[PDB]
Amino acid sequence: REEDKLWTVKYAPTNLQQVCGNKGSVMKLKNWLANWENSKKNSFKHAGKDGSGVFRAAMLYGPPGIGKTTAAHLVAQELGYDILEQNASDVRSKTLLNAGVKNALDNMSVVGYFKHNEEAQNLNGKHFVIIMDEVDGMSGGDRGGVGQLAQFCRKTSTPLILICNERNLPKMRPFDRVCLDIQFRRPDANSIKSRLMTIAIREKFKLDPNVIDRLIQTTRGDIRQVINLLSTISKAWEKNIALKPFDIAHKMLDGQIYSDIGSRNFTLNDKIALYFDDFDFTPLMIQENYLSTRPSVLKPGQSHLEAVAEAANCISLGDIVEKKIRSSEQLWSLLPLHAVLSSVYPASKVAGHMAGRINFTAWLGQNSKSAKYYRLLQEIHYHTRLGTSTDKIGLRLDYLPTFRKRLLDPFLKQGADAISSVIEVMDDYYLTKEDWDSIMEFFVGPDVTTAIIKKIPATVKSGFTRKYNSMTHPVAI
Amino acid sequence: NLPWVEKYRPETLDEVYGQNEVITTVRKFVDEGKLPHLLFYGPPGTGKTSTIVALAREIYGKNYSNMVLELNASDDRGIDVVRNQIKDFASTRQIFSKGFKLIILDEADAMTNAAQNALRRVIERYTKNTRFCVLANYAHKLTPALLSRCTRFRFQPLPQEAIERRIANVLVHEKLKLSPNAEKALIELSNGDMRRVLNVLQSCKATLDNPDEDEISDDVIYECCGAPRPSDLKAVLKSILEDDWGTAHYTLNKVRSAKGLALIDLIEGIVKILEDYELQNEETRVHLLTKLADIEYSISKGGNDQIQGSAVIGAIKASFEN
Amino acid sequence: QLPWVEKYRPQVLSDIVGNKETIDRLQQIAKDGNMPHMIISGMPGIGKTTSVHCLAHELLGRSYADGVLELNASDDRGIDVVRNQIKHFAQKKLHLPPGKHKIVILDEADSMTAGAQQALRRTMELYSNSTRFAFACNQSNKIIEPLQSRCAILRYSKLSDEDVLKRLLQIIKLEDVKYTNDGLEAIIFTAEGDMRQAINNLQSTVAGHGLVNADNVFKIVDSPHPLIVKKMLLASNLEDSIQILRTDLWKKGYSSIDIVTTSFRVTKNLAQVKESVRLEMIKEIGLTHMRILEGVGTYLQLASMLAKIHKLNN
Amino acid sequence: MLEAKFEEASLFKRIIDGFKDCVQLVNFQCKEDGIIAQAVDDSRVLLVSLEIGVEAFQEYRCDHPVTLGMDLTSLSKILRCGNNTDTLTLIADNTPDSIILLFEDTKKDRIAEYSLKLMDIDADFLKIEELQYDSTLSLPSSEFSKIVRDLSQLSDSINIMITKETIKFVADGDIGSGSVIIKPFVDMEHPETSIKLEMDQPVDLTFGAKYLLDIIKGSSLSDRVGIRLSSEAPALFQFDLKSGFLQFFLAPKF
Amino acid sequence: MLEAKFEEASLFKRIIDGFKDCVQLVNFQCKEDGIIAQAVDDSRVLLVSLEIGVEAFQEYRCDHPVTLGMDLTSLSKILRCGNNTDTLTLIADNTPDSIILLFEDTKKDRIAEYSLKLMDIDADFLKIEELQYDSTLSLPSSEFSKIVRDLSQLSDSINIMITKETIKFVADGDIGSGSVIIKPFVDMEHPETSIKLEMDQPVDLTFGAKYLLDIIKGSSLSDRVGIRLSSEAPALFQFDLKSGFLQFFLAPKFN
Ligand SMILES: Nc1ncnc2c1ncn2[C@@H]1O[C@H](COP(=O)(O)OP(=O)(O)OP(O)(O)=S)[C@@H](O)[C@H]1O
Ligand SMILES: Nc1ncnc2c1ncn2[C@@H]1O[C@H](COP(=O)(O)OP(=O)(O)OP(O)(O)=S)[C@@H](O)[C@H]1O
Ligand SMILES: Nc1ncnc2c1ncn2[C@@H]1O[C@H](COP(=O)(O)OP(=O)(O)OP(O)(O)=S)[C@@H](O)[C@H]1O
Ligand SMILES: [Mg+2]
Ligand SMILES: [Mg+2]
Ligand SMILES: [Mg+2]
Repeated sequence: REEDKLWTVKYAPTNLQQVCGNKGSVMKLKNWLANWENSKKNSFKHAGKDGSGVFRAAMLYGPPGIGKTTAAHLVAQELGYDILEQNASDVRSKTLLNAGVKNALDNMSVVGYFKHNEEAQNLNGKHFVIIMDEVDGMSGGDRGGVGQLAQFCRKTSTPLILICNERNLPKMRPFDRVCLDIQFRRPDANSIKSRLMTIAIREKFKLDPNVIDRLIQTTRGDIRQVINLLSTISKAWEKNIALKPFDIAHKMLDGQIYSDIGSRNFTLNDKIALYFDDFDFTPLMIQENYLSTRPSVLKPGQSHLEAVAEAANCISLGDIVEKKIRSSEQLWSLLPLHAVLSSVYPASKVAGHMAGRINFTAWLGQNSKSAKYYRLLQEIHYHTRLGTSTDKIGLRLDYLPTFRKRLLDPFLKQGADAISSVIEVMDDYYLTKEDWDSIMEFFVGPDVTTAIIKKIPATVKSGFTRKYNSMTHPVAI
Repeated sequence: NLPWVEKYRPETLDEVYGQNEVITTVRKFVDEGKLPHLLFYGPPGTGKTSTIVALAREIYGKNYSNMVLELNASDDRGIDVVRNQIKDFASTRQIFSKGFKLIILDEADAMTNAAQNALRRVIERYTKNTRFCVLANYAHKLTPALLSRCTRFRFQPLPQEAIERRIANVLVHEKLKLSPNAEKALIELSNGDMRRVLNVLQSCKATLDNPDEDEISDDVIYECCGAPRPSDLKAVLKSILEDDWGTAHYTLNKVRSAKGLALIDLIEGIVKILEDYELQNEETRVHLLTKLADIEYSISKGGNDQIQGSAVIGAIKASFEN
Repeated sequence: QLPWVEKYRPQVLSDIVGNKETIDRLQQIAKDGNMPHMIISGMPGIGKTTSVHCLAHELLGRSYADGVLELNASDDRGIDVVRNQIKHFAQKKLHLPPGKHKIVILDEADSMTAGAQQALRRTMELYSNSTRFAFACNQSNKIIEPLQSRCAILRYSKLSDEDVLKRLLQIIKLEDVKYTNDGLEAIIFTAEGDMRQAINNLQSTVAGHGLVNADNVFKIVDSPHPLIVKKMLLASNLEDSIQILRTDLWKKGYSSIDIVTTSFRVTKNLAQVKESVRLEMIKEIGLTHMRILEGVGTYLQLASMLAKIHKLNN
Repeated sequence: MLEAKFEEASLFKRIIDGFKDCVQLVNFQCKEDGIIAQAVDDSRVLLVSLEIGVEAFQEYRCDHPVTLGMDLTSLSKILRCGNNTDTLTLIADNTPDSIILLFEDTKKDRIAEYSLKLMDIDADFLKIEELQYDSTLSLPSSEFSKIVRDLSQLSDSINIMITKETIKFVADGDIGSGSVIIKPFVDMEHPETSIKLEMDQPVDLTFGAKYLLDIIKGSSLSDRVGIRLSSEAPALFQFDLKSGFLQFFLAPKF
Repeated sequence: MLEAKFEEASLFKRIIDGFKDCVQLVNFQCKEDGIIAQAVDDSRVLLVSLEIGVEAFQEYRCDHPVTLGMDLTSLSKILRCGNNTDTLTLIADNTPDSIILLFEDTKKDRIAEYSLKLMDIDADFLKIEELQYDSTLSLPSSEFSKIVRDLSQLSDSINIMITKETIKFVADGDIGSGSVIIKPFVDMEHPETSIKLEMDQPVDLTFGAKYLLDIIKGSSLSDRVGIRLSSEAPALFQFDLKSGFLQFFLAPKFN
């Protein structure tokens, strides 16, 4: 019907110009799917202008709810292909994969044939696009699924598109080089904001831009979560169901609450209940914005800095308590204590007036970035272990400063003829281009490389790519 | 040949000791016939299992082997157990009998949160046709819902009268001679645990049964049980309090090495002795208790034992200077 | 015999007391019909399962027996189940009013393994036209990220004291039992937000001692009396506190965990002392609690806790 | 002391294959009037009982009653090795610690001698309490087997009900529902295809599907099974025998 | 609404058992003419069409056209219940949320009524138009199933060649190869053993082994299966029925 559908399904994209964010990856996937036929004609050996001609299959990965499935379905439908979809809700064991999909690997569609075959629209209507979605979600009930799908990544005859959430997971190791792996990222705030404004204009109801920015900060970029939360719909809504952590942070940091007249009106039990209001976001919010308030509860002879120091000490104690709690859930009884140490005591110590605005916690984004970079470093070590004899931690600590002087330092001065030397160097360690970018990504400090990598001309980078796509020395087993 | 734990197990209600407060209400429940879901919790070696088995035997007599399901700990603890065995035992009826069936779980506190939720759902489902009686050692490791669904019963440790009556009873049916101080030491060590008493009595029996008539002195009981002697404890405390560092260190090392004692019971006995001293200043007690608790918590994680022993000596000598 | 918690369980959505904005949201949902997939998180015994049950009832009217699939912890929820049965139920044909939908209520969703939760993703995404999932979990952290992204999160706050007091007043009025105000205060103190536990303790008190009075409540709950704990914590001489802990609490066989929890819950309500001293005493009590939970529940730890509390109060 | 000769070999074969799955260990008590046995499943819902007198045998001789506790799995394994033309004989002597089975054909001297080990677990509780039942009926075992293994796929709880001259089996699950109605009738052409029924008061009660599937496995004994249903009492499923019977006591559900 | 009465209880059983291995969910379009039902494979390679005209029904009303979405596993579990001597009866009420299957015995009052919950399937009904197939032959289904079971044990691809009035099946596997040659001939003594052939252009096609093994299971409905092969169109296998037909559309492989 019209009003019975969800907001995520009714407002889902229809073309490729509505998918917000990650335009580069979508364009790369579309170009690869379009030129797949020419690459098949040449036996998958001549990488044409993008190094994406030798890859049989593609792999989509990234955070949850970015548009992976939508983008894949839309780029498959736009070129006139026929979609054969398999997901986690189907038994993708080794025997069942051999039975069902292996037979339909190279065959032609019957629905695609009987659908439209008389008008000269496109010759790829009968061909298959096999979309293996949720490949990371294969449980223990699918034996040999990863290996059989990695084998399917080769010796195939139709565009195979794999979708996962954590590519650098060691379980996904058999997909090392046999598939083109493009990466989806958390879309910029502007695109999500524009999509929200469009949806709100269509639904005929206005919001404050501050509320939109706060929602985008809360959901951490999951567009699906944003739409599903907006569907719940104004001050009462944001103040009681949606943005509750911000209200908790604002109420627990008030100076008038911990005064004697105020404490007798708002006793400790109300503050602990305020913590229990949301026992998953209050400690992080408090740790985020406890040292940005002008106090009014300082003792007669206590400066700001030592009060903040005591608050941080109690914060560390509460973090230890939280680790002890989450180590064993059956210790639920320790939740009240974690209320006082993590949330109530520092706020009490440094309560007062908010200097500026209350910001959402930044620990989640930094933790996700740290996990991603840890997995990237482990993947780099998996390749370079045979020639360094160093630990996965000492590598980043010692080797990479020299690798910068070896890999990119020639490019800034020698120009574009030193490509052979740097390829020779990076081939003594079984290093690839994605590994090169991952290496350059890590350089924090005065040696930041994100500004210089874009400064160099694009012709040099394209020449490097096309020259590297020719020669390869990746075998050591 | 059978262990005294099983041989001297109460077969009826009247053969349990020191639990009158719960026995009267259990008798009221059984003669009224309104037996609800029970939670028997308390320190180990008290009589929970014996009490519930005796109650089941009294209620069902010979058919006890038919309507009583005695389950135990993990035993390949999957959700399949609570989902199939208990569920079919509660849902299916009984043959050639009248009344409600009984399921008794031993040490049901080792269940995870999911298992406890499953069990409380099963209890809520068939609460009209069967009654659950669960045993536990600590009433805090259980979900509050499962605790509320039933009625609790705390089995307080056995006082002197009950354990002495049981010593008399075990002396009736056995040819044994026991010294007046031996029983005093036995009760001081038992802490109110009948199981450990029956464990140590037969061990000392088999130890000194040369003519079947020797007198069980306190030294052999202390050796079989591995508990510190008050004389050695007081001697170590006096040596730490009065003598110098070398002498006190040597005495502590020789006492804890020539007997086979761990620092835990050393600290326990030492603080138990220090509890009743006539201290002048209170900061002494404050520092003593705090530092010895810190030493205990550090010993709990297994450090270098000589360092913690020297720290015990230092704390004792530094707290008793005011 | 019949548990009062089951007999007086709310059946209409308006009878539920406590959270007001979320109950109003659920009322508007049941009045409109367009219900989305929803996770319901919160502390135990605050009305989560009852909420979704009355919601499904008011939504489907005379169709609850045909278009509602409930799976609690006592049922098999593996990979085979979520693949076969849930999918076959989502695809079932059913002629419902233009606003209503089918309902799959999964209780204790945090107990479902990750492998089983992975399979529900496309099942709940593709059939959003005739199936809406409702999860009821205690911890919203054991639910995988995709599920948390799909369905809206609804947190239930812990119950305050006036709401539980009003519910107990309604219960005792409809039950015609004698009571005293300090007994109700003891019930509120012991319940700490658990409406189910509050009703259970009230029924137990009424059935055991007849008159709801603080002494009978503290006798039947089998917990350290808050008065004696307050006297132990607020004593002047440390020797007095140690003697009280020795002869009154430790001798009667109370568990150290119970002693520490009662001290925590009494120090929280000690409105005579200041706020900073209360917070620091709670900090020391929590340190002792964490020490005990690590395997050492020795009397020495409680003695050291009392010593630290006395040194702080001095 | 104990000598029992069978007229054929497949008789004991089907006798043991009747209740192989419901119970593992069983105690045969042999007395001058024949062999009796009773056992219960581990779930304590279904009780199997078997009685066989001195008429189906050929030569039976015993002085005093004796008990032999054995595992049905091993006895079935050793019994499977016998043909259909042999004459199985069981012999036991004083202090019985091993039962001795002998197959032998009169035209072919094939001495098949086998010894087994005996168990010792014994819990008897023999009781027959209600001689009057609210509803009784007798029907061919083939039709009842077809019905029970036809309605077993739809659910796990089969609801039987005896109304006025209308036997009704109901099943309700997730894939649909099933209702089988059968009415009594006496056939003069063949007595083994008749439906006999006697109803004192209407009855209706449920049963587990797996327990019925286990009970029905003893359909190779006879060609007509008798069902006796009565509320607040265990239902009786009896397969007759030339010199005895095998009957299952089942408990209803809620 | 509708009320259909089959002559025998085994007809619908064999019908459902013919294609219960390649299709899981199916739509049944009940019109005044009879029952028509098409379903695509899970891999979207083997389409199944089934037509049962009014002549196969003893009684059939079907006041207005309707659609019944149902599974094949539960239907096969239910249809297995009835014995041989029963009169299967399909019933569906107005706005049907389920379907009733009655089994009535002719000489006794033993009535067995079952219910089945209908599934919801999107009607992606695609139309089939008569194409002039190059090769149009027919052979007894027994020998065809024999050749399929013979060749499928060697490789995973069966190649069919029609050229110069000769049928040629071949398979190239890892353990070896296999080939079978068939010449058309007529037998006046037994018309049920006669390979027809109407050749227009030499055709060469390649199909999977699993799909052929699934198709040959329908050899219990009829005895002579017809085959229509084209150079660029999906092959058509046809089993005729006393009042209808069962058609398998199978798509060839690539070069
Ligand atoms: N770029 C986007 N613009 C607008 N809506 C989007 C966008 N990406 C996702 N959505 C919404 O999210 C819904 C489903 O997103 P999906 O792309 O299917 O999620 P996903 O990328 O597959 O991540 P998983 O599979 O759940 S881990 C769509 O129906 C849209 O409503
Ligand atoms: N009250 C008692 N009266 C007499 N004997 C007792 C008593 N309590 C324990 N015993 C003895 O100790 C043995 C063990 O008793 P149990 O009831 O099994 O212990 P429990 O108190 O139930 O707790 P457990 O078994 O350690 S989990 C019994 O077999 C008796 O021999
Ligand atoms: N707000 C409320 N108003 C009235 N009664 C309530 C309320 N909340 C809980 N109750 C009572 O508590 C009983 C149990 O509540 P449930 O919702 O079943 O507990 P829960 O929310 O599911 O938490 P669990 O199951 O322990 S994790 C209900 O049957 C009611 O009698
Ligand atoms: Mg997806
Ligand atoms: Mg015990
Ligand atoms: Mg619940």
